[PDB]
Amino acid sequence: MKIGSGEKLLFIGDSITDCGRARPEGEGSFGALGTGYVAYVVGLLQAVYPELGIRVVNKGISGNTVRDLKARWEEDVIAQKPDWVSIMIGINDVWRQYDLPFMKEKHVYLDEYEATLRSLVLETKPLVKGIILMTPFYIEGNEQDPMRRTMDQYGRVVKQIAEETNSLFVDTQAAFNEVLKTLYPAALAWDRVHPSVAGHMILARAFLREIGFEWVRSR
Amino acid sequence: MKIGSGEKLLFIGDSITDCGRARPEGEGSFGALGTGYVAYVVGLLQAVYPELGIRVVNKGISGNTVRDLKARWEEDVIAQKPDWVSIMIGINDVWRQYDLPFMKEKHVYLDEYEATLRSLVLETKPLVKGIILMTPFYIEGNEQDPMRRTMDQYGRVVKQIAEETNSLFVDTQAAFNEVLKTLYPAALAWDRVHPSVAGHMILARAFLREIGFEWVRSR
Amino acid sequence: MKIGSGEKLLFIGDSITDCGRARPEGEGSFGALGTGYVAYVVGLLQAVYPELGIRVVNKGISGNTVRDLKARWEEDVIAQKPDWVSIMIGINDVWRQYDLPFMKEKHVYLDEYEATLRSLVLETKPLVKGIILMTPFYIEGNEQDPMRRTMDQYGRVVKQIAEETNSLFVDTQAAFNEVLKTLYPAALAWDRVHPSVAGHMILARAFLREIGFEWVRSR
Amino acid sequence: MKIGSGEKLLFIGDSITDCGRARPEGEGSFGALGTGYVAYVVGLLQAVYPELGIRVVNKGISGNTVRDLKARWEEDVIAQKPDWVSIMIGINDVWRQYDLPFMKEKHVYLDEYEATLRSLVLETKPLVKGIILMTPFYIEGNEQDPMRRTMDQYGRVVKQIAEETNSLFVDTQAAFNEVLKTLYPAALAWDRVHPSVAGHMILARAFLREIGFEWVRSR
Amino acid sequence: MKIGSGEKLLFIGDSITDCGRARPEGEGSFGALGTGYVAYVVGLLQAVYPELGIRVVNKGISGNTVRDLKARWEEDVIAQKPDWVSIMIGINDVWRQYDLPFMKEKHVYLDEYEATLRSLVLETKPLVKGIILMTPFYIEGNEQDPMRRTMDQYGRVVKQIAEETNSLFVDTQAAFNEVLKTLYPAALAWDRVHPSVAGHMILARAFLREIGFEWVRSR
Amino acid sequence: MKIGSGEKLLFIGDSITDCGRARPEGEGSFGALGTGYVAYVVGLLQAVYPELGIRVVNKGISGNTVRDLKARWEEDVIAQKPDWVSIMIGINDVWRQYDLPFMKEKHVYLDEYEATLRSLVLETKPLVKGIILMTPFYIEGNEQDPMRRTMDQYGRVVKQIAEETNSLFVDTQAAFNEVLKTLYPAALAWDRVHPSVAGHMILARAFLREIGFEWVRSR
Amino acid sequence: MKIGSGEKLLFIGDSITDCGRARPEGEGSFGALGTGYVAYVVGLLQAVYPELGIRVVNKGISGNTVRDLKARWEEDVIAQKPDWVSIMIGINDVWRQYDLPFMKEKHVYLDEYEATLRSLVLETKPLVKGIILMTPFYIEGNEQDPMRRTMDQYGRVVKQIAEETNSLFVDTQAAFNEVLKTLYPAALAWDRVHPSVAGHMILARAFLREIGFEWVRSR
Amino acid sequence: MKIGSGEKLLFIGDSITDCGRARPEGEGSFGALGTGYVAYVVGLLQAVYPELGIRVVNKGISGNTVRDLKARWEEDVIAQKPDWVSIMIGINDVWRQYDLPFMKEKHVYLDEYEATLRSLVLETKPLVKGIILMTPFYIEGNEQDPMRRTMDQYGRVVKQIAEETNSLFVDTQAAFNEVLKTLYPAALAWDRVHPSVAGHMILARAFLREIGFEWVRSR
Ligand SMILES: [Cl-]
Ligand SMILES: [Cl-]
Ligand SMILES: [Cl-]
Ligand SMILES: [Cl-]
Ligand SMILES: [Cl-]
Ligand SMILES: [Cl-]
Ligand SMILES: [Cl-]
Ligand SMILES: [Cl-]
Repeated sequence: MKIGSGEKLLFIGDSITDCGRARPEGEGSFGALGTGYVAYVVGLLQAVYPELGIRVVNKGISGNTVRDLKARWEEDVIAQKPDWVSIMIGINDVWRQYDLPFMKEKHVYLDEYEATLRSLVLETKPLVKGIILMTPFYIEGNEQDPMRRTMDQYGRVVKQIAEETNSLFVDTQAAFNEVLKTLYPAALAWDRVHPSVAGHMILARAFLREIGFEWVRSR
Repeated sequence: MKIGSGEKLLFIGDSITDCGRARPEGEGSFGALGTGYVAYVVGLLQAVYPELGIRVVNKGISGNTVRDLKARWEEDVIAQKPDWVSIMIGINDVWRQYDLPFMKEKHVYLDEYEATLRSLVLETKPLVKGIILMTPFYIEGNEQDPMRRTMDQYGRVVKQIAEETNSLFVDTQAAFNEVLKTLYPAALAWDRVHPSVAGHMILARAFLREIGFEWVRSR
Repeated sequence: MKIGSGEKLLFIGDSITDCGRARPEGEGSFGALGTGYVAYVVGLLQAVYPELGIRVVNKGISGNTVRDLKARWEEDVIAQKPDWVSIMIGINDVWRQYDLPFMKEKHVYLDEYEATLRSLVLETKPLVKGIILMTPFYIEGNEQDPMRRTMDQYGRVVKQIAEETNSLFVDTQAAFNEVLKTLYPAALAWDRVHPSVAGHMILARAFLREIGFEWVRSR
Repeated sequence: MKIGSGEKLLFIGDSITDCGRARPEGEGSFGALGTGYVAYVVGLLQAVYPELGIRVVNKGISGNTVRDLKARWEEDVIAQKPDWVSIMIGINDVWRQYDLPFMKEKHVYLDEYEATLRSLVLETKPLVKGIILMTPFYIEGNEQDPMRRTMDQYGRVVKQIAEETNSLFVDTQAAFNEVLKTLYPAALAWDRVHPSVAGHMILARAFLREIGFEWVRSR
Repeated sequence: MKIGSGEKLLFIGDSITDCGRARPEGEGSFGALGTGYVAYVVGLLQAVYPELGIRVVNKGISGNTVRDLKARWEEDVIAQKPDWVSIMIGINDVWRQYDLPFMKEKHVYLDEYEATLRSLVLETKPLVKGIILMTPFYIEGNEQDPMRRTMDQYGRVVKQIAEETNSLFVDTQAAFNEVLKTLYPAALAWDRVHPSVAGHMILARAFLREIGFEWVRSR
Repeated sequence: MKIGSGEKLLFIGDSITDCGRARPEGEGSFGALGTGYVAYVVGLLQAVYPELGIRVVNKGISGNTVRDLKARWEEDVIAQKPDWVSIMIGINDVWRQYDLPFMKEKHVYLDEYEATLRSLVLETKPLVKGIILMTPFYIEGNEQDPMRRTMDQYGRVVKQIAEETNSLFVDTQAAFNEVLKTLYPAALAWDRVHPSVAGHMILARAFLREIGFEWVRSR
Repeated sequence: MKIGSGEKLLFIGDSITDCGRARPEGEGSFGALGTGYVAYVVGLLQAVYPELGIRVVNKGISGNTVRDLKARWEEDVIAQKPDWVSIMIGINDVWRQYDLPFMKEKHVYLDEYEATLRSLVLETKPLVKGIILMTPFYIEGNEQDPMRRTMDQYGRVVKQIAEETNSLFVDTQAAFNEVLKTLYPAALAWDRVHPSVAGHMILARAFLREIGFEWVRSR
Repeated sequence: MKIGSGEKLLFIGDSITDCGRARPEGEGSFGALGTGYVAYVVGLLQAVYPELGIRVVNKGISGNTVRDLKARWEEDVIAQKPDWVSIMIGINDVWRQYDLPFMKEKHVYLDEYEATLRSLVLETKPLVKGIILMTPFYIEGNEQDPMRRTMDQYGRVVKQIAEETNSLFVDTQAAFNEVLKTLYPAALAWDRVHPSVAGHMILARAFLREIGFEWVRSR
């Protein structure tokens, strides 16, 4: 388990992270963590590592792109003095390109995305114990669907950033891909973005695996 | 204009047809028709053929399959004594196979679909002046997406039944396919089924074209 | 089609334009365009010209007279940098004269109306590709009903402004008049102002015809 | 004062009478009578004839025609054992012919209107001390407006039935016509049917005058 | 009729005047005048004197004493430039003495009341055509009930002010007293302050009589 | 303490007893007992006699008279198999004579009151361990107020029936009368019937005193 | 994995199982399963065994005891034709003995509990492929707390019945006891029964472990 | 009775004091005192000492620790100029240690608690007639339950402060302890903090006894 006793783990991202979390504080009461993968992660950590005494904060905001994250980074991340920061961003940066293809100011293209995300990591890295970069995802098994194809390009950039910055790394797309060998997307998410409890468990598990969670500790 | 003065036109279907229509009556107002294509068709007919004196009823019910239509046909169609019946059914029949793949009782497979729809059309036809068969659709440009592929099969059934029974026929898939040469699905419907006003205009326009509507009457 | 690819079309007016649109932005999501003629226009343009990539904004505000429009013109119109502006105003300027005949500060008489509307056109004209002036209307077939008689005087002023300024022009009254040869007003609007979907389609069609929309493009 | 101590006065009609009255009872309160002319009549009687000891019941139902009155007459009128019955019906009977001109089953044409109203009055008359027949009305000063013209025809029927049956008669059209020499309809009712407090006072005053109310009792 | 054509009549007072009126403006739409005597007065004036074109504003605020009135007089009365001001205040000034006998800062005793009310009249008198002073009331027929006894002392002060300042004068208590020879208070108001429609008609009539309203004009 | 361990105490009455109790059961909770004297009695018994193990049921219904109690007695009292039944009824029986003086069917006059209450007590008495008869009350210090005078007559009936049947008796009028030596009614209840927490403590304390409650148990 | 492809797994119980599940069906969605352990179990199975094709139904009802389960067993369990039935009942059976100690009819004592649960298991067993018996629990680390002590007795009954009937068995008390070595009860559940997401993960994990779930499948 | 005529008694504390009281004023209307022990105290004082004319204010705020009290002391206590101040605080200062054991900034440990509470007393003492210190409590009969054990340490500090400062003193824990010889905590409070009406009566009684209230005055 990478996360140590007494440390503060902060999650940030878009609606997939937000899931109705309490604003502004996003802390403690799970009511306050929202009803998706962040809350599930905290639950499982408490169920299996109750003694670790990890504090968790949810700074997800529905609708955000990486440009939105940069705009609130000082208040929502730096000022919180986390020990660990998890970032999952990109879904909207890409989705807007396809659902509002003519409101271009809503779009964040790949070059801007990469540099902005790198800038967040590099600002934050000296201040924390570690960073976990989760790729964005699209719940769609056809690699050639235009939105899946674009999402994968953003995900590959995330992976590159994580390698270069020695951040931990969660390929959320690869985790969905496995399940999409059996299920059609709609079984997980009508809209291919916002999933059922099962999708949130896919995410929570993928995150927990990357931080060295054991389902039954040998320890 | 295939529909004539004084005739009663009854639309039945699933949520695409329902669109919040007044239950049980589906008639009577400044709003009883709901807020999608049926209302738009009735609006445009009134704007361009005010003298036609058409009565229009909306018997759409969200979530229905053709099995659900059969269960209420006597009360919701036959007992209304319509002159024209428009049917658009199959979206759910198919979609449940994909979004709830293990709840097999919710699925209406092709055999049940063909047999039921065929039987309703045969029974109804000698009781009315005319039938309009609209295909189901899925807002997805890739013909080999599994749900689009199945939906196209169901649409072939509708087409065959309309041909055999001399009904009017609206290929709603073809109408969406034309727009999908330009737009990604999410620009019309995040879930690929319930679209924006634009999608309901696509539907309304495909319906009107089939019944011989003229945008500016040529006389 | 007068409107070009990539251009921004902004609608302003009173409740007939507003129809519950999102405030302040009035953009994109049709939810955001409201539920009347503006949304129908966008829908039909997307259904038939999806490739044009036109951005549409709804700045209608329920209750406004032309005096109200002038008061918000800088923020709601100029600052939006539209390429095309459609104005439909006058209904309230006149209605107040008849429903609150003794709260005279609510009234905008014809001389003030004309000069204010001219002032909006003349301010805006050098900044845009084009202006569309839609007359106000009253859904009442008797030319001698006092409110219809006054409305027609305002409409004639609109027409004069449009001629003088080389703006496009939509005679909404003439469009209702045609339909009122068959329907009594109440069939369209109990209050003779706020109409059913059909009235909104009357308006949307009248607008679309003036901008060279084709229902089936030969192009 | 035609109404005497201890008598029970029952009002029946459509929304003009209903005005949000308590269902099913229409009696019993600080509010059971609704918020329009019936409450005003009861208020003024209590203010000026507190000793009369009148019980007053409001059996108005929004949307009713005389066909609807017939269907509930036994339960809502006869079974209440009233002493005086006031009827004001016909607005909807007529209005549906104009606002829903093609839904012919909602219309109550003159033959059905005369026959039904006549029959209810004849049946009721020997069971009660007295009947007040109020005409329907339409708040429209132009006698050749088609709906005003029809409404005046229906009012002639009421007048004839009251004359023949020796009932009291209130010409509510004439009461509005006097005010309409000064005010445009919209100043009293946008929809020409459901008026302001002022319209309900016009109605209440026309009712009171007919039953011999004195504003300052002359004794 | 004391009130002239085109003039502005403003009502101020406590809840009996407020009756849910629109804040802040209190004007025009009766919805905006509230649902009690002020609205009834306007209704009757419109029903019987529609040509007078009187503008009416309701500045009642629930809970107010005369001390509260003085605190808002500049904004709510002076700045409105009325031609006629009606004041009805005192109920709370007295009621607080009896319902919250130990929260003495809520009480306005008679000496303070008299001088404050005189101060309002004297400030206003040079600015208006006329002032109407309505006494407070208590719906209680026993002159020796402590609250009735106190209310009558306030009412006698009002009468004295009106005489001295040549204001019009409405003895609301005397009007209730007449009706209380027949009805027990509860029939009009459970709480002896807030009455039914009938109480509001008692008030509206009493006011109208003092301004020379005729129920049927001989004129 | 007249009530003994393991006994079931059932309270019945009108709104004074109901106080928002859970329907139909009136038992079972942190709130099923409502928010007035019944809850207070149960609270104080638990605070001071926790070991008594009393089950307490609240069958109060707002608006009831003794005629209403008779209609539900079998289901709400007898079928509950209580050990002790507390009755407080008569407020409405009387009040309707004053607040709705002309709706005579809502009144329960003394003959009907005495006969009904007597009969319920006689029928119930051999089925239970004991009965507590609480008088109705009216929060009004003037014995010659007409409603107070009648209410005192009804209370004499209760007292007589309790004496004759060897029931316990609580004179709730006398309890209020003591406080009314100091407080005007409105300080306890604007409407002289539904009081503050203080009034419900007056009631609870009068009930407890009768059943032999000690505030500090003397043993 | 004890549960096999295509099988239907039905959970029944009290609020711990219910967690806001859809009534009556408890199946069908993105939410019909409620928001606690049953949803989490279904989520994790789908995330890790997507190919298993399990149908899962939630027949939990808040407030139930085993007596309540018996009353609905035929309709809610037997008629659903499940393959696997999971039961978690006893919390209320016990808790009512402590929170409503004098309402003895709400209690289900050990004799009734053992006999009823035994009978449901015996009846169900030959109709299904398998049964999972989960113990009730109380989130309280002190074995001599009276309610914890009783709850442990009830859990011994469940354990004995599962042993005798060859059912699977989940000791939910033991799962909580492990966490309670570190956390005070209130950190998981203020009321010691309805826990946080963490408590529902404790439950879900204890269920999964018993059915042979692997967090990372070893194949 | 320690409290004198005309004096102001102010209560402050956490939710147990707040109980939904009106913010900010917390005065008079009991609605305004909330629905627990503060309101019950006022009720009983009014029922038994109506002539004392005591003014009572409720400044409880749900969630507060003593640190929160100090932060609002000037505005909520000093500025109110009370004659008597009752303080009950400590529950949250302790509870947070056990329900959010890793959000340590929420915790107020005993040393800080003692000094802060002393500081409030010492600031206030010269300004008031008297201070009543109520211990915090935990409804849990096992002295060795960790939270009960801690609460008792805070309570012993309160007692020490009260002795040293000659404040009145209410041992709320001792009052619950007596009742807990019979009832399991859940019968009073599922969460062991927020109790039923009975718990609030335990508190109200304990307070009243310390101020010399007599249930039947000999006086
Ligand atoms: Cl989002
Ligand atoms: Cl659907
Ligand atoms: Cl408008
Ligand atoms: Cl109506
Ligand atoms: Cl008031
Ligand atoms: Cl009641
Ligand atoms: Cl439960
Ligand atoms: Cl609290």
